[PDB]
Amino acid sequence: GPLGSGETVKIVRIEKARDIPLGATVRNEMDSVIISRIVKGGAAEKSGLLHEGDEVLEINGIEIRGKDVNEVFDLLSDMHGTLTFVLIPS
Amino acid sequence: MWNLMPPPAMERLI
Ligand SMILES: CC(C)CC(C)(C)CC(C)(C)CC(C)(C)C
Ligand SMILES: [Cl-]
Ligand SMILES: [Cl-]
Ligand SMILES: [Cl-]
Ligand SMILES: [Cl-]
Ligand SMILES: [Cl-]
Ligand SMILES: [Cl-]
Ligand SMILES: [Cl-]
Ligand code: NA
Repeated sequence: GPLGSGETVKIVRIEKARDIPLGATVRNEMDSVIISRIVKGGAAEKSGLLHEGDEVLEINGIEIRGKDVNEVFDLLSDMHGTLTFVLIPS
Repeated sequence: MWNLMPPPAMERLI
């Protein structure tokens, strides 16, 4: 710091229902995918484990870094069950 | 100001 991506990752498990969004939004900062806002009452809020500024590296073994958020949107819409996120916390 | 500022990043729901 300030250079380089640091010495920590955070792994979180969150339950997603079929065909219902987890209730978090994402944006790109270039290749990266960053949690932006949280839906009130949704699975992400209830978990307390996803926050603004968290960078999503991987979900369930899928490399998320480098994807446009339009691609991430489509991928997550096809997922359910326990999702394991690998994050760089804000 | 309305012209030098960077535009908002696109946001998508997951
Ligand atoms: C956890 C299990 C009881 C549910 C299932 C994964 C086998 C089925 C599902 C209904 C939740 C999956 C799907 C929505 C894709 C049809
Ligand atoms: Cl850097
Ligand atoms: Cl660090
Ligand atoms: Cl942590
Ligand atoms: Cl389900
Ligand atoms: Cl469902
Ligand atoms: Cl849900
Ligand atoms: Cl969206
Ligand atoms: Na789907």
